[PDB]
Amino acid sequence: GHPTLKTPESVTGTWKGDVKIQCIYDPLRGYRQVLVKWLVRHGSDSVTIFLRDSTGDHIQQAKYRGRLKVSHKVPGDVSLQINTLQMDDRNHYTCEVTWQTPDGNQVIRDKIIELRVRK
Amino acid sequence: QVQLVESGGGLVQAGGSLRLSCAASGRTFSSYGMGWFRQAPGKEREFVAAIRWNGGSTYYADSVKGRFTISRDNAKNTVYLQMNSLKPEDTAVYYCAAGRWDKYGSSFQDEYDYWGQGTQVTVSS
Repeated sequence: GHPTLKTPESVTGTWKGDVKIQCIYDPLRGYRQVLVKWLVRHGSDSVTIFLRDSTGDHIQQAKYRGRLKVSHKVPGDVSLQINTLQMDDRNHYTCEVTWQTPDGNQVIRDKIIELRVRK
Repeated sequence: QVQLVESGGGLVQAGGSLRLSCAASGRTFSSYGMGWFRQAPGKEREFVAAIRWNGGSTYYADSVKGRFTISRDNAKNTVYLQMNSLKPEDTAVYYCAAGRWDKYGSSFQDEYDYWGQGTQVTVSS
């Protein structure tokens, strides 16, 4: 491993507005992106809210349906956008990327970003 | 942001035990995985142990598996390294580190943004 995940320490969005949680990296030769995960904190663990694999994007909860968009045009930009922020969206979010190397083995890396919601 | 201060290093007999502490300033502690690294004379810095933000999920280097534990006081924003059955080859400067990894990469130096001064631990034969 690996390409470096660039993220902010915190992000602040507006209640019922939209926010974009930055997770971007420069693609590297020898690291093929095979999985992207966004997770949220729940108690003493994290829970997957979004998965992107070979069959596309999967929001793992109806509450997020239509609310979650992960960037998919500029390579290495897998930033999370949340539509119409709820106060309950205040949380620690995690961006998690899996790269596959020429070995066929896989390198997982992740980053935690705090989301604050105002108004 | 995080400023890290180690403490508790010193002299210790072989077979002995020693607990290192590391105070982390800042108010975003819960975003950071914490880790201990060490660097011996004439050798490159290596991973010792790490602990997730939750304060219970831990990771160890094979060289200290079974001997060392890592713990974390999330309220005091502190982490500790309990060492046991110390050998001369554990002699090194030990570093407290913090990074915003969640579950993964805790064994790699490049995943930590913030580093303490390091504290000296010497294990006499």
